[PDB]
Amino acid sequence: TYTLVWKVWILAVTLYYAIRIPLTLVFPSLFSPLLPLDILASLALIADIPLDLAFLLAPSRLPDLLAALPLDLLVFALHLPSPLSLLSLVRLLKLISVQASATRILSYRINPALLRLLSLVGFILLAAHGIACGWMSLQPPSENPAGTRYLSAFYWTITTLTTIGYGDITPSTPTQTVYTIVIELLGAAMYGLVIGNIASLVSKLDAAKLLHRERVERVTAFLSYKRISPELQRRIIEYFDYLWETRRGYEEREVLKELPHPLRLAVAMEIHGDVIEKVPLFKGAGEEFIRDIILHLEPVIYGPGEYIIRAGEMGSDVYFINRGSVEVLSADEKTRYAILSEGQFFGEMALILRAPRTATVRARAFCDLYRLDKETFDRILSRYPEIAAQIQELA
Amino acid sequence: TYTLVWKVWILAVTLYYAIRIPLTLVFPSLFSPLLPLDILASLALIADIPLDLAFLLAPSRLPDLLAALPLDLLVFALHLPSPLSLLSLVRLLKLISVQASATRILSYRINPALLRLLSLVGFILLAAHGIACGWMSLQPPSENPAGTRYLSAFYWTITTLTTIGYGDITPSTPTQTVYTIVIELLGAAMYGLVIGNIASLVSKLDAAKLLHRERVERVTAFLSYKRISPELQRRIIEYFDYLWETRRGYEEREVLKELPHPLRLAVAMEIHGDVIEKVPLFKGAGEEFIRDIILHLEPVIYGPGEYIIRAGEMGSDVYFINRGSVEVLSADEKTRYAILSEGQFFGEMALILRAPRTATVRARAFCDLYRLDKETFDRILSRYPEIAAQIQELA
Amino acid sequence: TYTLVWKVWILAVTLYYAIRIPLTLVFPSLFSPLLPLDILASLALIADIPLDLAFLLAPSRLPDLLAALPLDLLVFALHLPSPLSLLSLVRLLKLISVQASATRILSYRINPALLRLLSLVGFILLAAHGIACGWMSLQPPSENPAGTRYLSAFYWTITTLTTIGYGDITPSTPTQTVYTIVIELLGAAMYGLVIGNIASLVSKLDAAKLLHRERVERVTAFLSYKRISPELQRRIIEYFDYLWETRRGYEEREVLKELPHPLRLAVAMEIHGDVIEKVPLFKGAGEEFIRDIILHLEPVIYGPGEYIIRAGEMGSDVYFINRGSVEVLSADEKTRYAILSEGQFFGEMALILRAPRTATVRARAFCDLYRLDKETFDRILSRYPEIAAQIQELA
Amino acid sequence: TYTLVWKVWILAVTLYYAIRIPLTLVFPSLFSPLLPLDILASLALIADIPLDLAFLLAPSRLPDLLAALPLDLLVFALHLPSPLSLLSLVRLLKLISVQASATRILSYRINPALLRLLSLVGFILLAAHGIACGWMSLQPPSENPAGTRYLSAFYWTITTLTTIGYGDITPSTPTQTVYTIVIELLGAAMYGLVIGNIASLVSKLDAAKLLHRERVERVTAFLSYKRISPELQRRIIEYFDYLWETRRGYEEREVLKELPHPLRLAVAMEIHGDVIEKVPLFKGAGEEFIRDIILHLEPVIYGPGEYIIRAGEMGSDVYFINRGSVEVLSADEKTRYAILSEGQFFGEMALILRAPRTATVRARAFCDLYRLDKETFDRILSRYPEIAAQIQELA
Ligand SMILES: Nc1ncnc2c1ncn2[C@@H]1O[C@@H]2COP(=O)(O)O[C@H]2[C@H]1O
Ligand SMILES: Nc1ncnc2c1ncn2[C@@H]1O[C@@H]2COP(=O)(O)O[C@H]2[C@H]1O
Ligand SMILES: Nc1ncnc2c1ncn2[C@@H]1O[C@@H]2COP(=O)(O)O[C@H]2[C@H]1O
Ligand SMILES: Nc1ncnc2c1ncn2[C@@H]1O[C@@H]2COP(=O)(O)O[C@H]2[C@H]1O
Repeated sequence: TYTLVWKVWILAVTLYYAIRIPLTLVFPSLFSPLLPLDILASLALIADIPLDLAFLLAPSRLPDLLAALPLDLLVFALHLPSPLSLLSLVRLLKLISVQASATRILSYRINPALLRLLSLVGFILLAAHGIACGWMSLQPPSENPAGTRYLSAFYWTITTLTTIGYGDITPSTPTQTVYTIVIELLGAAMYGLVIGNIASLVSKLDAAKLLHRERVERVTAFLSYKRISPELQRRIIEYFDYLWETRRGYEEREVLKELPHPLRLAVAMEIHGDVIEKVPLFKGAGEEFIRDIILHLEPVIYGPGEYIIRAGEMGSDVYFINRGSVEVLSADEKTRYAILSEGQFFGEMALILRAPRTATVRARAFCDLYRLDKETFDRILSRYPEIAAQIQELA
Repeated sequence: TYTLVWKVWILAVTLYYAIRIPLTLVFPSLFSPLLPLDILASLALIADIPLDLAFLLAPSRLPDLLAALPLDLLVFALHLPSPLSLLSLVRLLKLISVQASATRILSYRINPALLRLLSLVGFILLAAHGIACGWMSLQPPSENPAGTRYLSAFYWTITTLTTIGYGDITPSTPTQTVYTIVIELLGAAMYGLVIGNIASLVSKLDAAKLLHRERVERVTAFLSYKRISPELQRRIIEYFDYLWETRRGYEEREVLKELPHPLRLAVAMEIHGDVIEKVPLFKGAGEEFIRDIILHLEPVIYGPGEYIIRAGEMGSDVYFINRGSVEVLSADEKTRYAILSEGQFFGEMALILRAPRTATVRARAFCDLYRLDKETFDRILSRYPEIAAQIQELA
Repeated sequence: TYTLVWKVWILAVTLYYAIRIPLTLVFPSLFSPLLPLDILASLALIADIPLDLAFLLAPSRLPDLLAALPLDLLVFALHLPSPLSLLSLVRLLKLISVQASATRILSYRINPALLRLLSLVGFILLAAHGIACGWMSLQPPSENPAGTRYLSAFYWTITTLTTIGYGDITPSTPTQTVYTIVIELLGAAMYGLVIGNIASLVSKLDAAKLLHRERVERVTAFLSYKRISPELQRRIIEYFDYLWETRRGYEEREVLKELPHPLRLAVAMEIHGDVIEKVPLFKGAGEEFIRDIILHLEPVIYGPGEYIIRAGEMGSDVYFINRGSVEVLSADEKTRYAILSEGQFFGEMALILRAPRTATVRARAFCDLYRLDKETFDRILSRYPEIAAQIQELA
Repeated sequence: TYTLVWKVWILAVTLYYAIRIPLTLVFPSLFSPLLPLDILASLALIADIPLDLAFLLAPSRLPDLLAALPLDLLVFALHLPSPLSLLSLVRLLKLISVQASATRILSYRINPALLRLLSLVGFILLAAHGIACGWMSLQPPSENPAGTRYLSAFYWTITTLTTIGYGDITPSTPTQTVYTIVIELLGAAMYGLVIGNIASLVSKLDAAKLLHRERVERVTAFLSYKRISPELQRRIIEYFDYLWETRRGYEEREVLKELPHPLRLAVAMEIHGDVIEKVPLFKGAGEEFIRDIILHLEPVIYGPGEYIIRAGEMGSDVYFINRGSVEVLSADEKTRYAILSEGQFFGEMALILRAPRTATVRARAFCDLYRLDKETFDRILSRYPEIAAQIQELA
């Protein structure tokens, strides 16, 4: 964590130069009662490229050593004229490296479209400070206090970069006019960048909700063209509502394919944990049979009142309840045998042989259950002859 | 619905404080002939966190009880000085909860990109009121009527937040200059948010139309490279036109997979309702045979004049007409036997055996019909031996 | 086409009212030497809801009959005061219907994102005219000419709706201040709409190019991680370049699935037209064999210098050249047997039996050829016993 | 490269006319000491449509010959009045062709969304020059120097097109007011275009990162609903972190399908180069067996500590290590037999027969290995009987 606390320190130094240099270029009466601080900052900025190396002349390393040799403490100490001392701003090249560090250490828990906006706003304010100092530099010599004429310059630059333009402070000289033109263009560019960043950030703020909305609209639009009843359309709408309320509309089978096989098996083993550990025919088997079965359970959701099994039909599947309730009724739907809930299973008689069903099965709410076929079971039983022999015994 | 009519009430109270507090901070002559109303609002705002609980110190519950204890009726009653009475605006924190409620009760029948825009516009106007009151507060003491100087302040704040900047009202004091700078930045930020929200809302307004347009452009671009006739390109274009006119370009097979199996079966059973309930060989069968067949019918669209069956060839399919018309012609296309329309079927002789066809079949318009193979029929007939035996009898 | 020439007429009438009404409300000296025109327009606007019916009280029909009864010719003829004659602008509701017509008759050959922008710009200019008339109405009575004070009003409204705000024309009265505030908000909203529409239009202007660029970047990014030679990366890059130059990067197999089966068969029959009509073993067969084969040819592209067939190996495929050239070399690549070009084929000996190859085959440029397997050929030959018998004879 | 150096020359000529023509229309005292240059430019611009032809009256060729005949050197030489000499700007139509060339020669190594922005900025500055000259033309006759009144005009046009509007330079005449209105509209349009282009460019700057972020958020959102342990969620998160760090989240199987078969085979042969060239049972085989095997190896990633093979189970696969390390332990995980690293393989005994495993295999870090089944091996061995016979010998 020492790296983190030293990066904050070098940031606090490059934002010390980024506020002191342009403001010293305008007021030379400074730089005397801040020399103990700029010596310290120069030391703490020159003894940082070794440490970075312990982690030359490269396309992404030139700023770090260009912003480290003391161009300052020389132009201010020797009192160089105006055109040649303006290279004292080479220390601000360190800001590039600072940004390049902050865009890769903090980019784990922050939206990449918001960190860019925060960096842009910080750069805009830090450039507005320099623009205010520049505007204040090329003004007629006056006797006003330093803070009043800094306030006027900052007011002018803020009213120019936001494209408001009150007009109470205007150029009065060719040089001021050229400066105003160039920084009018700069302000337009910066405001355009801000608007574009905000538009990008807002445009991608509700993705799952809009995807679910449009895939419901598409289904309803196609479904009305085929002239299907209002009742069944209402059932479909309420199913989509339940899907959005529970799992935000994500499809289980397309979600559980971005995982590699061992993680997918671990997830499946923690989901279908206890359910298959109590099935009367799978007992006596090893862990490889169970692990083979668990990967072939297929999910399906049944709404309220829907039929799962009809009494009399052949049937070949077996169902495991996960997150719902189920009722068992006779062939006439008049006598209720029992009620099954999470963790239990029904239909285990179909795997043994293809005898017709013996009772009717009705969903009481949204069931969210898993099912296993018979051909899949036969294929994955043809490899474990001892188990298949035992099943033949029970048959 | 009582919850809905009480949420509107608490909204009408938090927009009563949001208009009365900043305007009372400027004009102290108020708060005497509005005390019966603010007592009532304070009661109706303190007796709302129990009811919310009947539905503490949580990250999303702190505003509700911070905006409920009467910081008002104390600063105004005891006449606290300017810097310390400004915490009377804690009641405006209730606006967060109000927004958080309106974004989850009304988010069922409203585009999520439009509710955010409406909330943003409401917040912008409600903040412009407060900014106008703030600007009017730090002005020199004058004798003008209260409404004229409220009109001037509102005019200034509206001409600043829209980034127009006429310039007839400008700062004339350091404090006014600092206030103007900060709210120039606020106005730029708000206008950027508005533009970004509008851009996001507009960018996603024609999705199906643009998707259809680009998937037609891609087909034509690829299709010209292979040097294919203008006639067949015109046929493809008119097919895509018909598809867009009828079902907005949605593909039937990719649409009918977002449904679970029972809903998909219900949809198919209501689509292919009567058609298979009159087929001469499927009669005598149960409901499971029909329900098995219905899930294996495959859609296909035939344009005008196209050939569906050629006289003499082997053939193995059977076709059910859904939304079109069909004509039956002899081997020489000279004598018209009959005309079939919606609900009827042809080609049933191919399922029994592989004898060559007996007549030619021509589409009269866009047919939009369903078809069943023979290998699929054989696979799904190998499980119902009684039916297969009867088919063997008819063969 | 008479409908098209009459819709233009009703557009020219609703843009006659949309320019005459607000300008007459300000200058009452008009409406005398334009009565023969507004009578004609009223007739041509009342005798248009029957014709629309030949193509009441509906949610999308109320404007058509609200904008048809003569509220005009009554307020101007009886000289109604200012607050009550302002309902003369009900005729501008016809603009909604006009827009609703122009958005569905011209929406076939125009980008839907550009028609909306053109409509928005037209509405903005037509509203700016009315705003200028409104501003000119509530001004002090002056003696200036009508065109000079219309020019000043139009200048003010254009400098307000574009958010420029020069400030040389400003309010000077409470009513003018309220008007200015409301239309400052209107101008901000309109400029936001314009910017959002332009952003949407520009954001979707190069789709295929960006898709190809990103799918090349993804391939190269993954391909460098596996540490694969610069030569083969250059070959992949030049293959993608050739694909983009010829068919804009579109994949043949994913393109040729948006067509229904008869159109897909027609496309395939026009592509592989002559090639299979000269193959020595397929001769003597009917049209159904050819039509069955044509649907199972699979495309593949070979770059320059690549090997297609190695002398000595078993091999099972047959290749048809479509858009390239091929050379045939001996086992030592020293003696060049022959050169094949578009329309010819090689490898036909593999279908008869699985004898080893007899010569080497090299691509001379990007070949763009089609291939047929052997198992597919065997499956689709097992249904036509006469042909399979003849092949057995040649074997 | 001569074409490249001549296109730069014609660009430097069309940006010579684009700066000289409007500035000469205002100051007639020019055009005498620049005739040797405009004669040269006219020659170098008329002798460029033959060379373009060596690479008429076409929809995309009309500018090239409209901007080549000397409308200049005639209006300036004969001193034509103001309304008729304004067609001297036909030479600026050459800018269209120049842009149309620069958008297709430099569009290989530049983002298409950035070249458009650079072209737009260049056009905006070049139009601002002309707008400044136009504004300076219709001003009262003054005695000021030419550069001061060019500076004022450029200042006015820049403060108008950026929508700032200081207001210190304003119209003072009907013609100036009309000019100001039209170019206020132009400036609003240009600023809207700039903002839209910037928004489009920024909106698509982090695609892979956002895709990875959202596909991790979807997995975690679905994964919490099933109530799965924090440990396994942490394992999934760290797996996704490793995937992003190594290959930017790209899936190997969906990446390696955009290549044609020969390039895919070349890539696979360079990846699995040495590994299969040392396998004890595959030795003695030819190149076609290896080339057949290499296309059926399937990738899989194992995290640290995960189990790859359990001692005692049947097993049927064989694994090749690519970019990781593996340890071999006994049945009790107490004695470490050996350590395998990149280039080696384990599990080769399962292909010979289905005997149970003999040792446990544990990942030490993220392994990134390839695996081969047994049924696939059996299918692709049933075609090479000599190899299958040798395997039967070793079995
Ligand atoms: N009395 C009962 N209590 C609970 N479940 C039952 C009862 N009778 C039948 N079932 C279940 O209902 C199923 C319907 O027929 P199956 O042959 O699929 O197997 C049956 C059992 O799983
Ligand atoms: N006279 C007829 N009227 C209606 N349909 C017919 C007639 N003759 C043949 N068909 C249908 O046309 C089909 C063409 O040959 P099939 O063997 O497919 O079965 C035939 C019947 O379905
Ligand atoms: N002399 C030749 N001229 C043209 N093509 C040939 C010649 N010899 C062989 N081929 C083709 O090259 C193929 C290579 O071996 P096949 O058995 O696939 O069948 C061969 C023919 O199609
Ligand atoms: N002593 C050993 N050193 C290295 N690898 C081994 C050793 N013993 C077994 N293995 C490998 O571990 C595998 C586990 O059982 P298999 O039958 O798959 O084949 C085995 C060999 O590939």
